[PDB]
Amino acid sequence: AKLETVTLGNIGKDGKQTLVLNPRGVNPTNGVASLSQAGAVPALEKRVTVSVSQPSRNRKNYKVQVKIQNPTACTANGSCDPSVTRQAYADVTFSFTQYSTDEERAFVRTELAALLASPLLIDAIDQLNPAY
Amino acid sequence: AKLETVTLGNIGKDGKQTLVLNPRGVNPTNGVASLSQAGAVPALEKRVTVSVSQPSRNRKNYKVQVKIQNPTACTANGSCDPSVTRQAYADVTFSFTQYSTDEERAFVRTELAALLASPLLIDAIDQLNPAY
Amino acid sequence: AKLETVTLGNIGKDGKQTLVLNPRGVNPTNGVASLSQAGAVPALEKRVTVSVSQPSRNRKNYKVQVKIQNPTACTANGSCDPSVTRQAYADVTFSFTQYSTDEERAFVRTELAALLASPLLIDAIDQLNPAY
Amino acid sequence: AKLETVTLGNIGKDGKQTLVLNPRGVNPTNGVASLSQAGAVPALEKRVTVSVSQPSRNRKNYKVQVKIQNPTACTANGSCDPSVTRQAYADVTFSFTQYSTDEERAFVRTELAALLASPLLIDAIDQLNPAY
Amino acid sequence: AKLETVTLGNIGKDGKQTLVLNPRGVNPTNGVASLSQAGAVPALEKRVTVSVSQPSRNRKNYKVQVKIQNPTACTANGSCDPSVTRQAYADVTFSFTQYSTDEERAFVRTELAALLASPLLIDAIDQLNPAY
Amino acid sequence: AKLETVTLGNIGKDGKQTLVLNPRGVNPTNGVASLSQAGAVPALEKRVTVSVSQPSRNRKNYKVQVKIQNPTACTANGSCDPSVTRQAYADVTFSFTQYSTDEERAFVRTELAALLASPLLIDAIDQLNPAY
Amino acid sequence: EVQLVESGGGLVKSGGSLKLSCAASGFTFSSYAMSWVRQTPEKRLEWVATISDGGRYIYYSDNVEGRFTISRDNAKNNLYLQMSHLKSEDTAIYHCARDSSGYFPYFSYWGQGTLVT
Amino acid sequence: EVQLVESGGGLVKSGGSLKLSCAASGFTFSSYAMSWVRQTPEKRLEWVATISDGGRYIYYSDNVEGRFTISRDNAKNNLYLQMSHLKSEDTAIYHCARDSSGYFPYFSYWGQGTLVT
Repeated sequence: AKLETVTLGNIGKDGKQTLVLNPRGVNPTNGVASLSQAGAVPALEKRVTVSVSQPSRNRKNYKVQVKIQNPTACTANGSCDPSVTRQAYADVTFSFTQYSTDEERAFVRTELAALLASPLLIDAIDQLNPAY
Repeated sequence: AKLETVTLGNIGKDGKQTLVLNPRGVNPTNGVASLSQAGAVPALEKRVTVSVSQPSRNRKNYKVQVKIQNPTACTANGSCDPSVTRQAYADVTFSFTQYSTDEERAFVRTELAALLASPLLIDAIDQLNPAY
Repeated sequence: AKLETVTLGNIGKDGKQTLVLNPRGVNPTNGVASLSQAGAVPALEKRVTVSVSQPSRNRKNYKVQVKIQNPTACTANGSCDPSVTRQAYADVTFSFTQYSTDEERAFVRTELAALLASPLLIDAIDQLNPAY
Repeated sequence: AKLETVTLGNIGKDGKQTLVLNPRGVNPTNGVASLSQAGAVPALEKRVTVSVSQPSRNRKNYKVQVKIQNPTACTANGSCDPSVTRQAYADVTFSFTQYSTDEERAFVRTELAALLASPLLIDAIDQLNPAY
Repeated sequence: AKLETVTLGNIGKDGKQTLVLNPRGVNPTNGVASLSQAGAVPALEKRVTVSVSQPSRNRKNYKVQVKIQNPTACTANGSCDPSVTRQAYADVTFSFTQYSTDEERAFVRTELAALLASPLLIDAIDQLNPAY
Repeated sequence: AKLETVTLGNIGKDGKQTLVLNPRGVNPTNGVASLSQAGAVPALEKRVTVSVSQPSRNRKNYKVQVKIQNPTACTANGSCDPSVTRQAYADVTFSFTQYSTDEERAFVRTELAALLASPLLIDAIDQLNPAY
Repeated sequence: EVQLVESGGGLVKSGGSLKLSCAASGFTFSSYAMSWVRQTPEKRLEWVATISDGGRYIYYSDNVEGRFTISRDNAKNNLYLQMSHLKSEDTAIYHCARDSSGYFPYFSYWGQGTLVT
Repeated sequence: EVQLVESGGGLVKSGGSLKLSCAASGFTFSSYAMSWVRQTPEKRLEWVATISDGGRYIYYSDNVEGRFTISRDNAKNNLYLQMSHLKSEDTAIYHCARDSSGYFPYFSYWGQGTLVT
């Protein structure tokens, strides 16, 4: 829809943290719409982007793409600026055809959103245990 | 962990459907561990795979990858076998470094799992509306 | 204004039908608002677009432009998904200069809405007879 | 049909104004019917043209095309007779194929008459605001 | 004269059918004036055209030409559109000189119109019997 | 923030005038918000635009940019409607880097609001005298 | 030519019911609005009802609204008027008119009419 | 969505002291001005105080000015109101309002409020 401020609640490992994302405009060349967290020093912010292919008449495949990246700050000695030690990425990409229906798309979204709360994938990501 | 039967509950558009996945063994060459739904005619089954990079001493980047694909059947006239009209894909890929901690990984997982229940992305996927 | 849902009433020749239209978001490439029919697969639904232009160094006046299309589905034998047979188009374009008032622009909109129900333009459009 | 006076009522932003259009014959050179107002000076008239073109060996589609021209007039300093300062045009083109039935052609006519009286289109034309 | 709606009455084999033809404009390049029947799906309509050479000062031969073509529809299986199996043509062409009078032209017209009701030609066309 | 009416008070050389700015949507093509006055004719409005641009792969800096356009109107001899004779522009561009904190950005905003009300700058803008 | 050949009529007592019609040949019937116009034996003309292009917008008069209905058939080119309760005042000729291009009609063409009692 | 969840309240005798708060989630709290608006049990609305963006410009009413203070915390998103001397007339609900973009506010969004005596 139109971008608004998104408050994600009960997120985190223990499930008692928030993430308030403000909108940051649409990139006019590729259509990628950005969200970002209100944190100072904008080199280090929680950033979420979303990208949907435009509805055309002769389009064969619709494709949704979500990206998340979270930096961690490091106040190194001898510098007045914090730096970025490392990132933490996430790349979700959907793919549908032009004859797909609403319930076939909503089933894939609620399945992926329920696998990430399942104990297979809270153990394959948080503890880095491969399933065997 | 060890693969077991995963029962995903309250999945779907209305949120009152299930998806029972049984394990289907580890691919020995690349390590990808499969799950599949108990549905007859195994050409058309709900299939979920998970892939985690192995813990080595000199590994710089850990990478989790989840794939979902759901076919739709079509009993075409003149054939005794249903065929696959189309698929519905999903491709989740994480990426971490070797100095990342457990709460930095668990924050990205519960953020992506809470964006997919947010009204930004139940409208960017189910109705195919680009955010603007 | 705001891209809301649009319920068009007393539509059709007999005037008893409805056509409900959900918004599909603007396009950052062109600034064209889009709408589509409530409940249909993509590329088999009725589309309505609208786009407003400002003056520039090229054109010295405003330009509003509505453009509707609506296909016809033919479920052929031996195929599960319908094909389109033909489209039907209607693209209005208005042109108002920068000193035009509010009641001059509303006079054009309401004259055209009242003219499409006249026996000159009934018989020209749905019967394809010219005016003699 | 046949050219007679098309007296249009309930016109305007308030909805109390009327307009009568007196016929001015058909141009044989291009098949364009003509209606006009009852002014004496020909440059101060509000005129409407309408023409439907048969499919030739190049275009293959029927094409109804309606135009609307509304000038406004005001006299300046040191001038006696009123001149013409602005032009508020309108230009609707329909397009159908050879196999379209008449209910498909009457749906597009009554859809366009219902979009022009909807709060999404009376804000983009009266107020000149893109749908955002 | 000016084109109007032509109602042909007591036409047919039994002589109790009608044919209502509406005008369809003059072709501006060659001057051929069309008539057509109000039937839906305009690929299949009864069509009549008439063509008269223009009165010039230095024209030696005046030439009237009338054409009739009638298609027959066929709802073929596997298609949503009727098609045209076959046509039924008629090609009447007169030819006069610039010194011919009104009664010499009106005699040929009423002779041809009375041969087509004579039993020689209701048997040479309806039953396809050659005269011998 | 979110576009709503920005009613500005204590404006003018005396300080008793107010101005209300009604929002006119965001342009998706370049990300420029728009406020305008409540006139009917679009060329007689006092409008304000504002846009902040993310650092791309060329510019590397954030850039807030605010524009202000105030036309004045008067009618001439032999003319009825008022035209536009003068344009009093304003153009403020901010520029910050990736590592600037928000107190550095709020110092520049409140410094510029305090310079514009100082007797060195109300003499160079109201009276057009260089600081000598 | 525009022609409107009516039918129906006759001697019907009060409280009955009727149905009129209108032939409507010579023009595209499904483009124009239609009307019933009555004429009393006291020689004054009165209006009964209008029906729009597709039969959507219908306007009745005051002495008609409770008990009459008007309808049309755009494929058979007919224009009907169902009657009921016949309260002893409607003994007119019931002309069938063709409405003008416009917002309220001014009755360009007419017809012979059918005597009712 | 703009949400203002208040706290505090209770039964306090005259001459005491209080502190209210306001949760203020759903928007950038440190951009907008804020307000306290009271509603008597006689069902009339009255104004208490406004505080600006950074907490610099503060406007009180006449029956508030001698004994109340207003403050805000732009890092914890709270909006306080310290009370004193409680002169038996302020028994209101004390809504927490969000000020409009402007020079004096017109109270676009609101909140539930906390009963005080």
